[PDB]
Amino acid sequence: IPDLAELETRSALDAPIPSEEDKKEFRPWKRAADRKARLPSSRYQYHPPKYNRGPLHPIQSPPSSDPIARDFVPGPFNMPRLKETFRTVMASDLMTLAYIHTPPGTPKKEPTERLRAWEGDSPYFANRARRAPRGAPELPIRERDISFRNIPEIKEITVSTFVPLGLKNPDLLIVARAVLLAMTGTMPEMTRSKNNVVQWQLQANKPAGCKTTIYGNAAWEFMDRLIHLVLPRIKDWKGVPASTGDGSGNVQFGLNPEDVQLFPEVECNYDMYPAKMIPGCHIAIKTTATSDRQAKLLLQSLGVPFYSN
Amino acid sequence: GGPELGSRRRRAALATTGNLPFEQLPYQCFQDARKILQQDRAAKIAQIVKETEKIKLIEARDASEFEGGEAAKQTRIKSLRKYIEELKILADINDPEVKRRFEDGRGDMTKPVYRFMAERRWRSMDYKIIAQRISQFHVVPDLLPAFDPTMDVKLSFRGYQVSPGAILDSRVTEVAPTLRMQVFDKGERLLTVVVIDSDVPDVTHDNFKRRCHFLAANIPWDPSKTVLSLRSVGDRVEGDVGKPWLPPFAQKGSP
Amino acid sequence: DPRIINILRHFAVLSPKRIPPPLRFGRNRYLRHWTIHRAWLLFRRQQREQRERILMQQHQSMSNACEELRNTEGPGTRETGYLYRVAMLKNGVYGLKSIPIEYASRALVETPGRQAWNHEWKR
Amino acid sequence: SSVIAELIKEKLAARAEYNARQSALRKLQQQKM
Amino acid sequence: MGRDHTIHAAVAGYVKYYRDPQLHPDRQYIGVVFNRNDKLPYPKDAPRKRKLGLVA
Amino acid sequence: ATFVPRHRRPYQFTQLVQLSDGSTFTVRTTMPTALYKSAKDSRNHLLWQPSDKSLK
Amino acid sequence: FEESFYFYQKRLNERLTAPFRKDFYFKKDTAADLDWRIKLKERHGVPAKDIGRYNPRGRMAWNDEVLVGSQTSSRKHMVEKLLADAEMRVSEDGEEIPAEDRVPVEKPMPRRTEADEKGDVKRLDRALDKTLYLVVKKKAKWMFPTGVVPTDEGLHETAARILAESAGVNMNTWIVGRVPVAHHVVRPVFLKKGEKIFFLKGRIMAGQADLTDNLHDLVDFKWLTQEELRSTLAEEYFHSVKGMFAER
Amino acid sequence: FLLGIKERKLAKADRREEYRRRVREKREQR
RNA sequence: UGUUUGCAAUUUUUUAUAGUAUAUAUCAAAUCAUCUUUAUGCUAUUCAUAGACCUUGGGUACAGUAUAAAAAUUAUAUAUGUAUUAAUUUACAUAUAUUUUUUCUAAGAAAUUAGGUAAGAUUUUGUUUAUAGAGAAAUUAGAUGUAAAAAAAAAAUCUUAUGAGGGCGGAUCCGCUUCUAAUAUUUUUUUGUAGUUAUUAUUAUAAUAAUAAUCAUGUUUAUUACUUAAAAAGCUUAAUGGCUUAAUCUUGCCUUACUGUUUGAUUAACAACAAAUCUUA
Ligand SMILES: NC(=O)c1ccc[n+]([C@@H]2O[C@H](COP(=O)([O-])OP(=O)(O)OC[C@H]3O[C@@H](n4cnc5c(N)ncnc54)[C@H](O)[C@@H]3O)[C@@H](O)[C@H]2O)c1
Ligand SMILES: [K+]
Ligand SMILES: [K+]
Ligand SMILES: [Mg+2]
Ligand SMILES: [Mg+2]
Ligand SMILES: [Mg+2]
Ligand SMILES: [Mg+2]
Ligand SMILES: [Mg+2]
Repeated sequence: IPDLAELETRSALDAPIPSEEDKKEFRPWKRAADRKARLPSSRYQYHPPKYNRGPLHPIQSPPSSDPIARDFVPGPFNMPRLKETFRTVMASDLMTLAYIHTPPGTPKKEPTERLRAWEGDSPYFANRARRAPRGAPELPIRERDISFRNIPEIKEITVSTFVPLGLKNPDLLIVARAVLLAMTGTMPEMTRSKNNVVQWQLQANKPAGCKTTIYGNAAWEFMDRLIHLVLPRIKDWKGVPASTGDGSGNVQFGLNPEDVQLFPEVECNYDMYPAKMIPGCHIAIKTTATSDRQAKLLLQSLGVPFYSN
Repeated sequence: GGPELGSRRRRAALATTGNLPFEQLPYQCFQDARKILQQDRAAKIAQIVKETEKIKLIEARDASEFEGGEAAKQTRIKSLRKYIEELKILADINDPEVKRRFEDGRGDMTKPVYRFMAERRWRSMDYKIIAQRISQFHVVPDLLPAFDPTMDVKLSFRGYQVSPGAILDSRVTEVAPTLRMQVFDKGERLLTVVVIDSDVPDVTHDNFKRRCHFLAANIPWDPSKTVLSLRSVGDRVEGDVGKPWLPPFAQKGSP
Repeated sequence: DPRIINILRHFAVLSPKRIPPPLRFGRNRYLRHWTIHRAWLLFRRQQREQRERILMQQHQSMSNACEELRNTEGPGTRETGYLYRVAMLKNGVYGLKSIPIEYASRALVETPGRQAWNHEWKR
Repeated sequence: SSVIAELIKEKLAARAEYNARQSALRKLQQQKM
Repeated sequence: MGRDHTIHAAVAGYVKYYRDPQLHPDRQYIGVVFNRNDKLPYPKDAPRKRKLGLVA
Repeated sequence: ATFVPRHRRPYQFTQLVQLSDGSTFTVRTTMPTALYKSAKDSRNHLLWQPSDKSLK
Repeated sequence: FEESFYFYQKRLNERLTAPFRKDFYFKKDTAADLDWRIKLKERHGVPAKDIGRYNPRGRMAWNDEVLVGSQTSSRKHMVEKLLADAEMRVSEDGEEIPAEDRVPVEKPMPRRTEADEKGDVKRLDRALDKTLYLVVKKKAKWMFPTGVVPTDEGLHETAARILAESAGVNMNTWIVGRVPVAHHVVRPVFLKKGEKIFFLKGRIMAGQADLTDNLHDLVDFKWLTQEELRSTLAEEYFHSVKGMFAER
Repeated sequence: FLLGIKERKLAKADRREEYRRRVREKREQR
């Protein structure tokens, strides 16, 4: 076939698997020792810039997926058991639970323009500025139906601690930054106050907390520890409030300081933190959902109980 | 162990290590990763034979059968042909030695794969800087209404590579330059080279006129040719020189 | 204070100047990783195309059943489209008790428990 | 390291040659200045 | 345009007030044309109209 | 000149987590422990196992 | 490939993660510290138990990849090491426990249960890695529990009632919704009446099917996988329910 | 620096070997 | 021997060879502080070697399931027991400072620094939703939609052209001028709207038709382009105008916040002049 002739004849992917006699003679450690010399360096000595200086600057930065890059993160080390569960059992249950049938040839829905125009015969109308969002000042996102092309999922999680008393005892912030480090496995970013309140002794623009964000698998593994090891151990816990939700598919709730020390990562070395310095955190679960009821349905599928509030 | 084998590291690594093809190195992940791409390339090659035979059926099909006639039959083979060209590139885009061959400059430009990476490399950097020269120097709309380059052209004067839009000395630009061209589509074509000076000052009428400093036509070019010396355009390489190279100049005072 | 110094020493090790440098691969070493990276993303594609194929097949099964159900008349005197209009109701789907927690709580594990399944469960 | 020593000597010679040329020209500049 | 936003003439010509919807949808510009009968904005595909401004 | 930030990540281990039902799975954590036996978890809680009578 | 890839990325992490500070988890000169140091010495300094022996620094850091046929990257060798490192090696007073007097930790349960070996199709702990389907025999054709829909009840209310009749009430189950996931239509014979069967999806969490005193003329039951169904069920009955299937 | 540590170590090794040799002979004579 | 140790992989240049300008190698610089003792030490085992369990020692190990064969190796002062010397010479050990390896007290935890230039980011205010401690008032997370396989063709309406050096009156000057080209316009005349995966129907695994999905060879935290009223925030300071495609913000390198003279203006600055303001070479 002429099409097959245009393919590379010297295909390395069609070669046989290596043999054993050669594998028994392949000893990368014996080569170094026997050589008794340093192999000459290669003339290709390009190293990623430490600053991106523009699209057309002679030296360019490689993509993050390049191992030699400065922002390369080793790939997945394991499959989170909550991501394989959701995809294997719960992905279809949500799809079957929330499914509305569309007739075969239903005409496509034309989305209405939310910034209305002034339309009429009056001369002034023509060049009037578009009308304001009817109702609320900011436009709320519209809800998407749960179909086989849109199944809610967890995207990221942001854990944050606000320690106002750290403006007097600077040791409370150092401890908080180490807890959020072991709890999530990342390097938190310190945050600063924004308002001035004398009654609460709050001063603006001074470091009074930290935050962390975990994406991908680390977000699923953080939920497995929370749902199945931490929350069951909280004394007299009722559940996540039914009012949680920002109206866009994100769930938020907070943990007490005595519930943050129940984390397996914080309890093992509980004696290395000063007494009464372990803080409480705010957990904001960000999902791909587009509604408050889609988010609470997603969490219910992961085994999170809710209570009336 | 001579310079014909490569660099010092290669000639050194080629005498202190064992003789074994790169793809046959006994590494676990590299051999498990090369088996996934192996049985996938067989699935792409198995798809090119399924789409290749699917065109014959459509080729040997009376146009009357198609509710759209010959208009709907040529737009269906059009998508099938374009789907096969993409499969021929996806069958070797994961090959480790195809990437090594192309990076070493030893790539066969008569195959769709190598022409795909060569174009993907040109667009990455050289295209961006040339797209800027056409705009900032107002080549468009002065010379052409709109112009989007589709091939690479690197000109060097007396061996020295000159950057695009670089003020060169009048002695340097006294001999015909050498064009290091590169085309990214298949087939052989005839090329026409034209060097135009767009700022010749006309003092009598208070405006600028254009002057041709070189013109040639009927220059065959395939994606395997790289260098073209404008000096021997009718002696060595086939072509018709309408106007030989005129040494660029600029009278004192003018921009 | 001595306990706090241990905390600071942990951050000191994470400082940008202390952390290891970016990798430095040779050609063959780099090429080897290039195939591992190229194969992993292809493996993810196969898993994605398969995962999405089943979701489409399942969804097409419902549309075929619901579309057929939408045309059926019955049972008996009931008018056309009754069972369909009743199946599409979402009563309790977005409430608190929508999904049983006993089902969702259980997640997949690498190895089973002492009792893989409980057959003695009584209502 | 039999043949590699020859290549290393070629690598050492090339560097030692430049180190000599750089010092043979750095002295010249110090005379013009 | 000057430091105080004062618009100045860079060439000898005739003032023109116009609007270019291609460059910016809601801006109005001031240009200077060499020929009084020219109309701005010039079509984006037409060659630049320029004057030598030199003496031999 | 946008700075290219590098990831500052602590040392992470692979851990075996054994629940109260004898089920074990592997995870990625910062603690150095190798096996985490959980005496109280969702498999032994009444809020997650409302139908279980032993826990009632 | 997934096992090899994990082991690969796990070692690249050794070259990019900050070093491990034992002083943050173990207090010096304690039973825990002494235990860590002894086991760390056997691992040749590597604080990780699942990457073999590898030094991210030094002259031999480039040799990070493992060769073909290596047992190191397998999940069996990984668990073996993670379990051989959980046994306390130092008594509470700081003395190393004798090699023979060390208590091994309870090992995990095998993935294949007794039912998998016995092949009992009436057990729910069989094929723990695959989905099982309840197939019932009627006094004979194998099928799923079905029944005629009365005028008062709907599809979901009818399916729940039939399931408790045919299979008993000793099973904890959830009807995933009200939407039918598949349908099988037997055309009418012009005569005989056609049958339009609408299937609803159900999930079982505990219990076992009980066919005693069932209203419908049911004889046997068996929990089959997706591959065993096509050999048991008819071709036209199977082709209509195979779209509802899952990956595993 | 590394080769320096090496040479100094190899040099010290010879001193240690000379000491072990000299003392060994003295022990037998006694 | 700078640059990761298995092999011509970034840009330009130097030199040399073949070659008649090209080709290869080589060199330098830019980008980046990757850490480099091939073992001299350690570990296990064994053997002497005291004899009531001691120092120092000699072997042995054969390494892809890599290995004992380096998970991180320095110096120097004092002084102690063993032990040696021409000697506080040498070896050993521990008593303990002291230094080197930058590798262990978070500046990527701190400061509202305001100009030049380049790149990148582009609603930051308020309102509103939710959120341990937390309340009227503390922090954090949010708050528009669309597009991304690919079109071709016929005539007509202008407008432009340093297009055909068009034609005709007075090549490129000018008002008339046909033709072609480009953008725009027409509701205009339309044609096509696949392929791929799967479904259903008929036909004999394939073909055909309909229906649904479809930016994706790519580290899903995707990305890219476009869009998201007005006010408000920010821009040395009140107010007005303006900026969001930069005049704001962030970062890199800088100090044209330069010397001399000078152009044309502010319908000939302030209804004169002068001190002024913008701008050119
Ligand atoms: N990313 C793409 O190239 C691409 C292409 C087409 C569509 N999509 C869209 O992406 C969305 C779903 O995400 P996705 O499919 O791109 O990514 P994904 O869910 O498959 O991968 C997400 C994360 O899971 C990890 N992961 C995946 N498989 C793993 C395994 N077997 N073991 C361990 N870790 C594993 C990945 O490395 C990554 O960290 C859908 O909307 C899909 O249509 C993505
Ligand atoms: K995937
Ligand atoms: K600046
Ligand atoms: Mg707005
Ligand atoms: Mg705000
Ligand atoms: Mg409150
Ligand atoms: Mg400013
Ligand atoms: Mg005046």
